[PDB]
Amino acid sequence: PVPAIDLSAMDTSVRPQDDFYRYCNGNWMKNNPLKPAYSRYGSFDILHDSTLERVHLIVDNLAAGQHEVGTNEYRIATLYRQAMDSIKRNKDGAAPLKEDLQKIEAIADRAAMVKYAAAKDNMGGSTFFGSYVYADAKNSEMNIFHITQTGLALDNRDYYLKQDAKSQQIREAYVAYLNKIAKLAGYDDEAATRIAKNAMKMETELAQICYSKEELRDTHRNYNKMAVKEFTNKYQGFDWTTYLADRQLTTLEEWDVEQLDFFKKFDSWFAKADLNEMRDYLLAGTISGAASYLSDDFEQARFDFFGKTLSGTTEMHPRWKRSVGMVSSFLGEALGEVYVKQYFPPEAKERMLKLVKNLQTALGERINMLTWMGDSTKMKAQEKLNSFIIKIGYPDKWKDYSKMEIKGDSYYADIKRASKWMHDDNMADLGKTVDRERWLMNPQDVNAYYNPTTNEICFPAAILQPPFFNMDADDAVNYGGIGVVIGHEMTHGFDDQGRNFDKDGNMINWWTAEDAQKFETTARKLADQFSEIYVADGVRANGNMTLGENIADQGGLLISYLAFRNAAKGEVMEEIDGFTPDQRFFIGYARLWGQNIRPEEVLRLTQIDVHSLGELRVNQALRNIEAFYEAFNIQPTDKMYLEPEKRVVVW
Ligand SMILES: CC(C)C[C@H](NP(=O)(O)O[C@@H]1O[C@@H](C)[C@H](O)[C@@H](O)[C@H]1O)C(=O)N[C@@H](Cc1c[nH]c2ccccc12)C(=O)O
Ligand SMILES: [Zn+2]
Repeated sequence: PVPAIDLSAMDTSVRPQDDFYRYCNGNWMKNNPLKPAYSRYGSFDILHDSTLERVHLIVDNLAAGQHEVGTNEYRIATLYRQAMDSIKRNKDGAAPLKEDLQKIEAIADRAAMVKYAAAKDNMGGSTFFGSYVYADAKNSEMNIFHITQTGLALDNRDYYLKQDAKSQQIREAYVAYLNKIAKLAGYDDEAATRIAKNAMKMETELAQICYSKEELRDTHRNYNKMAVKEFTNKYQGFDWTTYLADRQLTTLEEWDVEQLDFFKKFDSWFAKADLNEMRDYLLAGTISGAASYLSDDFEQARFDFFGKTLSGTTEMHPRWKRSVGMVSSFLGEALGEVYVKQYFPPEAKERMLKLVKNLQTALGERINMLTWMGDSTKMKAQEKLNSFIIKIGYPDKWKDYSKMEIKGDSYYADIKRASKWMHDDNMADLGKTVDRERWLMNPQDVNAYYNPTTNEICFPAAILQPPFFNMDADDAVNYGGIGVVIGHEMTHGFDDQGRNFDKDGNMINWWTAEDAQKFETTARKLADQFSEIYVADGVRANGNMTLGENIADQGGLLISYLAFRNAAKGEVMEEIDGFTPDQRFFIGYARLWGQNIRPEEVLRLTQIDVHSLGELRVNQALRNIEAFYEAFNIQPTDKMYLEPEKRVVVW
């Protein structure tokens, strides 16, 4: 019988009323200092790592055997062995990159830049901006074409623009990274520094006209469907008509310009930008995008910046972990099929479905018991909740990889073939009915998700294991673990983004203005509540960026606690390990989040992660949960206590 709670993780010298996070995790945290390759390590990573070890065996077994060309076993074995083949990768050096760089150097003028972007984007690139095919937000049954602002290497545009000393140091390390890899690619000292500085200048200019991370979360702002000619007739600084023609999209009548104001400013930036500076931007981007796929010196330069500088790590993960991760990103469902055959019991799928339906019923009750919302919006909320698509364990049909060509000539060349396959597979959806059954994660992912355009909640097999889902545990702990996860994904249907989408996945208003304003006032109170909290000295939590996840955590806690009480109706509350079932619910929840984390990684996740830090998902989120105050008799002098007027309950 797998224990329901690791009691040894707990630090019972801490009062649960003062620091519940360390009460439930503080001895695990003392006994598990971070290893050099980890920027953060906690319960999710434990389960991730043990799942990865299972996948490691699957992949190593395939790599040891013989397979026919054109099977998935051949594709997996060949990608993985090439990634693992440090002798060949180090022998080849930068040679696999040579022709790609020559193609960029040959771009003769601005017109040729446009055609180059179309050619690389036809391979899956994002030369100056992103583009993708997926459901129309306002017609979720039809696939349309979307364009999005420049993907930035540092992710948050603020890294490029903030004027303080620590931000300048990060920028200088990024430029040193580009200089290092340009030298490794064969440029002399002068050209490598020129390329690094020009690339950073171009990327900083693009970051300036990008939307902020918080602004990218605004649903209505980032949808702008229109006739193509309406935009391309007016904004001709970038020759969209030639670009679209070379992407074979001349007959495309409409598109979704997601960051419309970025593309209006991009019109002038592209028309006026120095050609040599743009070429250097393209060179640095191509080298950086190849740096995980060549010789050790490239991969270590990349680690020096993205690992050591940005995250505080001092070692790379072992090569097999990077290699399994790469294979899983291109052939993940082929691996997922083997994984579930070997490790996923059917009893888990059926027990999980009963659990999800119990949570759905509890959420129906929470919505019925709201009093801040009028009856008419409440009825639309129930309609949405009753139409969740539930996906558990694995997809009912597996992805067909048969057109993916893997040759084994070089790691980088096959990476490009795998990416081309994924790109062609995406473009093939254009103008076709949306496949609503598709999984956006693999069975072996230790995670779960909500998707607004299908109104689906999805629970991969790998997350249905202890400490989330433990078929031997008492109910209280399973509700505190996977039950809160389920309710968290459900609440995403009703957070500041998902509330905009209806039961069919369409971005259609189902709110009265008055109820929406009330939601927005209450949500802003939860945002400001978290932004009062310090994640490090002088650094506030970003309550705005994490607002959707904090709403979902709170919803998961309230829904799952209600479902747990429902399930306990007609039973007497037996203590276990000296804890009431109510206390075991909260301890089981807090045990999901115990982690150690490097100071650098605290700063990085505050800039890029919409999820709060694990410590705040326990110590801050629970301060709004009245049932938690009761379970541990929290008084006004306890450090966990929040004054009632400052508490906020959204749903
Ligand atoms: C309630 C929770 C158990 C499930 C929940 N999944 P959820 O956010 O809905 O699913 C997806 O997660 C990421 C892939 C995306 O960035 C999100 O926008 C969302 O779509 C979550 O917190 N996922 C975390 C889990 C996680 C990943 N790495 C971790 C390291 C430590 C602790 C937790 C984690 C995450 O994706 O961040
Ligand atoms: Zn979430």
